[PDB]
Amino acid sequence: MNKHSGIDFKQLNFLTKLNENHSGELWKGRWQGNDIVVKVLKVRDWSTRKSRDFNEECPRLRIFSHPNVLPVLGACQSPPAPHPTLITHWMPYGSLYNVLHEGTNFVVDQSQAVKFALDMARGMAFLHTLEPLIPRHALNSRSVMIDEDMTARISMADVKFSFQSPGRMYAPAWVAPEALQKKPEDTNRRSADMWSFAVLLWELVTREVPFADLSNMEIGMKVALEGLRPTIPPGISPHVSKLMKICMNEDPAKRPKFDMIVPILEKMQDK
Amino acid sequence: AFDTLFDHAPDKLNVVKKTLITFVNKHLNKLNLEVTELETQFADGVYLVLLMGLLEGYFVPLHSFFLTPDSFEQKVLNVSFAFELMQDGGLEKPKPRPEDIVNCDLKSTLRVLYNLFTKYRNVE
Ligand SMILES: C#Cc1cccc(Nc2ncnc3cc(OCCOC)c(OCCOC)cc23)c1
Repeated sequence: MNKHSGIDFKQLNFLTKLNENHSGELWKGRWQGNDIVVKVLKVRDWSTRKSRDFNEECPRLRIFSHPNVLPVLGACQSPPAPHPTLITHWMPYGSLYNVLHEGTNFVVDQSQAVKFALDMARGMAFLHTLEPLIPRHALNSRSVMIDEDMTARISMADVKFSFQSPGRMYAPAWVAPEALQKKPEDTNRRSADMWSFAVLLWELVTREVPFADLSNMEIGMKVALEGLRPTIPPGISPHVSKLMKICMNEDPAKRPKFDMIVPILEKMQDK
Repeated sequence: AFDTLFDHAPDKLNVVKKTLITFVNKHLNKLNLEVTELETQFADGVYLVLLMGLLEGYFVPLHSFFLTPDSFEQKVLNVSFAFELMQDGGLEKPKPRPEDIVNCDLKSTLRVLYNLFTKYRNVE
């Protein structure tokens, strides 16, 4: 018998549809006493091979051991489910992107921003201890969620799967220049994630979407081939400027590890 | 259908070609790329790949295709990959073989470009 049967799709209570796009559909729902989000994946040319792969990739996402990592609670295998499906907890504030850029009711203060940064650095340091690394995980403000106590958590449900096209990249503004150009197996993936964190620092400092005036194609091509970088913000402390510069080092090998910037960010907290 | 726009209205055909020209520059000029000649400038697959990302809102990592193809084979691979991106976006499998584009078949090229234009006229 299989080691995991996964979550039974029949047990999901679908309450309300949140979104639909190229990658699938998000629903708010309930499952075994949990308030959940369900992602129903859209896949072209689904096959037994891809289904087998989905069922081997999902167990790694069920990470319950770190406060700044949001687990996949489980997945529906397809077959027997209609479509490959992911389940995670509903995060009441939504993504970091939504809290920073689509927050119609309050503006988080810079003490909260520094706490988000520490939260994300702790979660990434934990993920970087895993062997092997969780593949195809891109750090950006849409893949970080804000829980009911304002804790920032890296979303494991936002990983890409092996059967989702690696040729289509939808948040290039957070991607390291080398990762725009080289296959993952030819990059240091941990150092690439630190570039993404540097861009998150920039986003927390400016409260702007990086390269908001450009299309994703323009962003990737200009960052990769024309040296386009975020403009260092005026009027910030030398300490924040220095941290953002080292995390965004052009040389991947000179960027700090997440476990090095965690104590730096701890000292930047109010508490 | 499109074959009648091609063969037996050659001043419509040229207006179709002038339509397709304005359309592709609207997007490729954002990368500082100009198209003056539909007969050849899509044959190596590069601009089709870039155009797909501009039309559907993604960047294509440069390791996914040959930005500077050095062989007929690499150009065929680029065009085939662009065809796959097209299907990812909801288009049915393109009629021409990828080699028809690489060989500068004006009909095969304008068919592919026209199907992109029908779908994406209104993208800014
Ligand atoms: C499985 C899975 C999976 C895969 C990828 C992404 C997510 N996204 C989310 N995951 C968890 N909680 C979410 C909460 C969300 O909203 C909370 C209310 O915000 C004010 C939310 O909003 C999406 C937009 O809705 C219109 C998305 C959430 C879930």
